[PDB]
Amino acid sequence: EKDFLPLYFGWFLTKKSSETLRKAGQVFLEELGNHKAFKKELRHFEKLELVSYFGKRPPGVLHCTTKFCDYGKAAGAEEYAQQEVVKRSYGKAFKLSISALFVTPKTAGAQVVLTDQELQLWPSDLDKPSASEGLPPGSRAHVTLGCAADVQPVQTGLDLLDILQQVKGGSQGEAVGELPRGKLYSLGKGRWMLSLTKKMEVKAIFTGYYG
Ligand SMILES: Nc1ncnc2c1ncn2[C@@H]1O[C@H](CO)[C@@H](O)[C@H]1OP(=O)(O)S
Ligand SMILES: [Cl-]
Repeated sequence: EKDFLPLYFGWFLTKKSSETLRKAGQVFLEELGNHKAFKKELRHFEKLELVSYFGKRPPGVLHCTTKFCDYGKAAGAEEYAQQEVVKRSYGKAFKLSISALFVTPKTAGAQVVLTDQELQLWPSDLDKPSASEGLPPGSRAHVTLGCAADVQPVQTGLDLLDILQQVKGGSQGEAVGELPRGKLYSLGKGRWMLSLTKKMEVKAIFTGYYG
């Protein structure tokens, strides 16, 4: 008999923070979908309700996933789960810093900027890691807000990596506009980023989800 691991580890936002971020995300999607610059790109295909477009949303509490384990069937699962830092941090409260919200034609999410301590909990063996894309470790860290109907797991992280590639190289450009919470950037190809004037800090508990 082998101990059967979680579906995935991550930081699970407290009820309060989760609700707070969920609303922020919804307002962002509502505001963005109504923004002149977005509609203009959109009509470059009327008005699209982004909340409906990104219809597959996390049903339970929002979270920032570290290692997907699939109960042990995922590669590197047992190795990740038996890490000292993971055991020590299990059930521990953290604050996750959210610096931006983004959308693409596939996903809507929040960019997480992990601390070095929290970075110790970040998987060392992701299938498509930041390092493979010239970005610092843990840059893929995120809270998914919503996904298009046929968008599979993990896409949100990949999408963030791609967006962070656009800002790194400089493709950020001038803000095309501004929403109450910050400056809005068009990265082209349906990619949009709201750079928060004030970083959002969410309380979350690091633990394992079993489904
Ligand atoms: N390879 C993967 N397969 C499934 N989920 C993954 C994988 N990698 C990371 N995840 C994450 O595990 C959670 C539940 O699936 C989700 O949060 C996945 O990432 P998300 O961007 O939120 S869709
Ligand atoms: Cl990464």
